[PDB]
Amino acid sequence: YDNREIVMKYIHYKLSQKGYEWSEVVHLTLRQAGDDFSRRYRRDFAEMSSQLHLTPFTARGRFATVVEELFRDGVNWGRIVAFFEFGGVMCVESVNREMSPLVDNIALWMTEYLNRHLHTWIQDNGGWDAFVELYGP
Ligand SMILES: CC1(C)CCC(CN2CCN(c3ccc(C(=O)NS(=O)(=O)c4ccc(NCC5CCOCC5)c([N+](=O)[O-])c4)c(Oc4cc5ccnc-5n(COP(=O)(O)O)c4)c3)CC2)=C(c2ccc(Cl)cc2)C1
Repeated sequence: YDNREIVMKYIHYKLSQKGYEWSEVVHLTLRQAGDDFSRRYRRDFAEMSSQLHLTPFTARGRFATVVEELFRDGVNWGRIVAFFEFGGVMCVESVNREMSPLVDNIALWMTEYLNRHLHTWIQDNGGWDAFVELYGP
């Protein structure tokens, strides 16, 4: 599994499902899990999208701050879905505010975070195959 491909497909999904412009079972499962997360956590989304103040200079710090807090008490599959959903929220708020070049930077930051911070937990917990076994078709 390629974390970059996982990230790229997810962001492309988040943007196109909202009218913006920019192995398959893993992508499909993540789409379903993330759509479920956004239906169940609507109030957390509205608060994040409204409170999140972004500029090309502070975007990485904003991303890093939220993601550290999300994973502070440990990693679980639910928290990883929330990480992709948070990444999607940043991408949508970046396009909304005409800072669209930030989308490519967010994809890079999400890819590095998966490869350097989440990779250990993912493999120790069965890999993406285990996520598909728990929540997929
Ligand atoms: C950190 C901040 C600064 C502050 C707080 C926030 C908000 N905050 C909201 C709560 N949240 C967590 C954390 C952990 C779990 C958990 O251990 N899930 S889990 O591992 O037990 C688990 C069960 C089910 C599923 N899939 C089930 C579906 C069913 C339909 O088919 C597809 C699979 C998963 N999973 O990984 O897929 C996995 C969790 O529970 C879920 C996860 C889900 C993820 C998806 N749905 C799911 N449901 C909803 O399920 P329930 O009905 O059981 O409530 C509940 C929610 C953390 C983040 C911040 C913020 C972040 C992002 C944005 Cl965009 C905006 C703000 C930022």
